[PDB]
Amino acid sequence: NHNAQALNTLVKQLSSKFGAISSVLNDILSRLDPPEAEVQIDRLITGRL
Amino acid sequence: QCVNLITRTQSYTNSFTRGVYYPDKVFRSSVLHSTQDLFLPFFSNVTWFH
Amino acid sequence: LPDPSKPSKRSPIEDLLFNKVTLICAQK
Amino acid sequence: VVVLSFELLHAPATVCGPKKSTNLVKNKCVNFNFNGLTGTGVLTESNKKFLPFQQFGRDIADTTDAVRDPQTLEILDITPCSFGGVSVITPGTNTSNQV
Amino acid sequence: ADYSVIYNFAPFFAFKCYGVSPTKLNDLCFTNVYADSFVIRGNEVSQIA
Ligand SMILES: *[C@@H]1O[C@H](CO)[C@@H](O)[C@H](O)[C@H]1NC(C)=O
Repeated sequence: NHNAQALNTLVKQLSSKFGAISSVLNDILSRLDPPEAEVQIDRLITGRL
Repeated sequence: QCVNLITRTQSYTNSFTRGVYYPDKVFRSSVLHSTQDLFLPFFSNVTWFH
Repeated sequence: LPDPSKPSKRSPIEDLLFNKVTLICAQK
Repeated sequence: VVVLSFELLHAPATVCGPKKSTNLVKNKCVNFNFNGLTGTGVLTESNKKFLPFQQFGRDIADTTDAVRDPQTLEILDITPCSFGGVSVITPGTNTSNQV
Repeated sequence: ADYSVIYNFAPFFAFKCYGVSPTKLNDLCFTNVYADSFVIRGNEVSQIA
């Protein structure tokens, strides 16, 4: 149960916005300009790290 | 042609667990999903009109 | 002792222990 | 002053850009764009009973698993293309170079 | 939605966009779209934010 629950929590952490505008990277890439897309991906990267 | 022709009586009843709808238009299967929306509370203080 | 009848060659107590202990694609 | 208040989601929507449409494919790892949602995967047939009002499907992990095409009302399953780790089994380089 | 006609009559003083990159406005699908209109003072355009 501990192993399964830890894996489930790690998977569920992918759905968090982490202060960005969208929790999915593709929409951020296809919706914004690189100078601000870099900031959004920075927030997502630090959260997932 | 406005005429008053209806007389109404009120009773109060318990709603049990009725009044649940699909919150959105996304297909889900074999899950437990938590939503915050406008729902009729369980066992409500409901009004029967006759 | 091991049970030759079972294909897994496990003792009855071992079989009981195996049976008594028990989404994957999403993680994968 | 004139302000425009578009609202964006993972939704089929009604207002769309002037881009042209293209025929679909099956059983092949392709990258697709459906009404603004971009994803790479394999498109397969569906046995899921999609409700008429429903458009997409999500799994336990809240990921897009099935989608209804806007131009033709059909349900298609998204399955990400095959991937996995690679390991190299080798003896000592002193002994040989085969792997 | 084609925003080229928007750039047809284009003596804009300010065309800043917040959540979407203006150059990619033709690459997305939109819903619940509203267009508002009013008139203010020249120095108050910064206040619309
Ligand atoms: C139902 O509602 C009425 C009016 O709000 C209240 O007087 C009555 O006591 C309620 N019934 C119960 C069982 O609480």
